[PDB]
Amino acid sequence: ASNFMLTQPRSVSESPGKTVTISCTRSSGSIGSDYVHWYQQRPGSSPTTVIYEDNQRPSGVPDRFSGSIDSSSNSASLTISGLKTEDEADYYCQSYDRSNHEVVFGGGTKLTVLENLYFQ
Amino acid sequence: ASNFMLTQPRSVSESPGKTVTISCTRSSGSIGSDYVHWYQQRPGSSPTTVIYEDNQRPSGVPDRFSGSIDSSSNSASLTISGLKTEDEADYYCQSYDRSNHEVVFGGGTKLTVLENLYF
Amino acid sequence: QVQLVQSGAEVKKPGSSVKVSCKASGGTFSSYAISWVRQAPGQGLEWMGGIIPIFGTANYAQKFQGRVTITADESTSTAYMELRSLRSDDTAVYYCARDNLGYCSGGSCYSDYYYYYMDVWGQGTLVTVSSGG
Amino acid sequence: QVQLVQSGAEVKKPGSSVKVSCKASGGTFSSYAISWVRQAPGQGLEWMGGIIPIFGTANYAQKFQGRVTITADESTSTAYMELRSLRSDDTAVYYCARDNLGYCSGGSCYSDYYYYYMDVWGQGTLVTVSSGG
Amino acid sequence: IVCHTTATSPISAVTCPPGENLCYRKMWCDAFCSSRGKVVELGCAATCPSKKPYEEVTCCSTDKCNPHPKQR
Amino acid sequence: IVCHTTATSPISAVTCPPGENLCYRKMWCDAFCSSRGKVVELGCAATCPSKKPYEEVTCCSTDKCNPHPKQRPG
Repeated sequence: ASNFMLTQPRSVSESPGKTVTISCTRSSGSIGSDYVHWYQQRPGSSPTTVIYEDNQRPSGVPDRFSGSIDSSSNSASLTISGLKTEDEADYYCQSYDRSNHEVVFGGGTKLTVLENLYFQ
Repeated sequence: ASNFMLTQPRSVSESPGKTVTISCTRSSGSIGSDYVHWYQQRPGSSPTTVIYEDNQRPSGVPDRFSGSIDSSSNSASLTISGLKTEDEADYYCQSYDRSNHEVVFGGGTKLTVLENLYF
Repeated sequence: QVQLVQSGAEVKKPGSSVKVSCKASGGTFSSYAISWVRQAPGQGLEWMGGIIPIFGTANYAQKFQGRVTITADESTSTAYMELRSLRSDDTAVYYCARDNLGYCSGGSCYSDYYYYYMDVWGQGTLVTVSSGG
Repeated sequence: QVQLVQSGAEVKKPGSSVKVSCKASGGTFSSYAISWVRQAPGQGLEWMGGIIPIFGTANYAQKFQGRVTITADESTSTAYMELRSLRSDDTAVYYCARDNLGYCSGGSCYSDYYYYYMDVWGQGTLVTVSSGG
Repeated sequence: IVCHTTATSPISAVTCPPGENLCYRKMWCDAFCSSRGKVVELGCAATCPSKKPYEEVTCCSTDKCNPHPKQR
Repeated sequence: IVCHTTATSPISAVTCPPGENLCYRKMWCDAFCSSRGKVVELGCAATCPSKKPYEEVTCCSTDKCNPHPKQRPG
């Protein structure tokens, strides 16, 4: 039996100062059955926790970061308000599969902060 | 209708450097049914906690202070090793009566440090 | 490092009331309970009751129920003990004292009252009541 | 602060083994689980398994159970991953990562394995497997 | 719907947001269960919250149907 | 009697002191019960420990009769 999957968009790009959301959908089992945690990984660095237990922020993490769960879509989301260039990184959601006794990571999302003033 | 009682000796006296124990006996109900805490009150001062949850020390309290529970005698004890003159104070135990929903204090023990040597 | 600061000593005639205040530094009681504890001269500590502002409820000891009222205003982070029908046995030092274990965290709260150890104490307020009925 | 320091990068022939260390300093060791997580170049994090020294047993991911052994030496506060029969798909950065929630305290321990969020990570160890096999 | 909530100070009754037409009560033990009793979380919800092991979750759909034990 | 205990690292089996002729298991939930299951306390006792609300205690009197959930026989 395979673990459940946590599916995230691979690439998300947004302009500074805006709010961006990154989702993490659990393929089987209820998202509320297991807490979802979120890590930030800057290039060349180890991951750090940005959200734990769905919506809790470790000390030191900017309060522009928040976490939520949506039961209807079976997903967890990381929301970043007031997006800044320093938030560019990869982001991973993580949970646990009780049946197989294994950690499950989402596949990652790269967040890019756009540098263009105008759009085509 | 009455709360249980927590009985402590009224007075304890001992030379410095020695170890003293102050007991607190619960009159009805098991001592282990409710946490016991211990306060120190110096004359003219408010109480401060020296032991909570039977045997935990708050931050800043010297490790010379320890707490224990003896189920067979239905008592809680505060132990002070390496007794110092600054340990002179009144000591109170405290627990809680679930049936009456009240805090219960022991009667207090006055600790005195003896300076002359005795037989 | 919250402190509790009480009002000053008072001397009262029998039958009168006293209302002692206890102001918490920091501008909030959060989900903590505040007790009132008294100590008659040369005697032991005695719990009178307490209040949990976040529930808006107060708990009293039988010895004082019906004569004492304990209140608190979150807006001024001040708690009060009003003791009526004062008599000689009421000459005592009165202390307020915070329950170390808050009643709520993370948006949820405990079900039952249970007075835990008292970490922060006020400085005490001496109330002296003169003789007679 | 608890810190995890890993051994240096290695380059290995196919079919060989690699053993990567993770020395923990600054906290309790026996009671906390350490996981190994790998990340192949430009790919995602993958959990390989972990060890809870106080139970003396390791938990493995099914993908790696046949080839990986995870151990821990209390005497040196060091966890190890040994990965055998290396192939090109094993070229990756290998992290150790400590589970935030310890398994025993105060003389009692939890019932179940449950890998929680990982607060402290090592710096990673790149293992590159050369071609062939 | 108006539901009790433990997210406010003091704990209170709130008009639930749009689409949240249930009140819920979610309880579990923490390390103080043996003295303080269960932890109780009260609030609004769109669907009855999922429960993990050792959690109890009950929902109801009349105003203030989910009081805290001490306001009841 | 020989009992399992959670007073050691790793968890282990110990010969109980004289006069302690029972093994016990005490379990309860903490906030993490929903992920890690019950907290388990194992040891030796002279009399079966008394339980507070929300705690369970069982005692038994054959060797190793009180295993942790991850150390039950097979």
